Amino acid sequence: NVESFASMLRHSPLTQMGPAKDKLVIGRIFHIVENDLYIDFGGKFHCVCRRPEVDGEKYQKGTRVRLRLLDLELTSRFLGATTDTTVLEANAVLLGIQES
Amino acid sequence: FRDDACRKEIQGFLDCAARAQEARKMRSIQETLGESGSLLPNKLNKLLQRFPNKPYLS
Repeated sequence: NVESFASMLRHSPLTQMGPAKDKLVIGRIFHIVENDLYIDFGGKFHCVCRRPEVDGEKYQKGTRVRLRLLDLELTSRFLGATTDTTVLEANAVLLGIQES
Repeated sequence: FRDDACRKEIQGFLDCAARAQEARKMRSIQETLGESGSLLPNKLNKLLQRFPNKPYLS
């Protein structure tokens, strides 16, 4: 009675989440380069949001924030290309700190 | 063509030349060093070479 892979994918949050467009997710800051913040939110790629001016200090490594996802992977095809061009990152908006 | 009755006019033409001279000097260095709006070709071509267009298969 070993669980299959098709059952994992059906009951996964991402799968049930549906389209990421304007979805509120919870991220975790894992790397900070100056103001820029690199945030994982259970997806394939991270998002790079800039430090909020109002309360910059609170955003350290580990801080869990709220995001509004737009894309899960920024891709586009341009004039003459045979494949899509990917920047290897997600697009999302930082909505502050997850105040548990 | 007497410079004793047109003194006021000459100052306008002189003071202006001084102001224009400084502006030309400030503009040349500042635009390249200063980062405002669009990037420069040299800095934008370092970004387009990291994501080159691929019209071939690999």
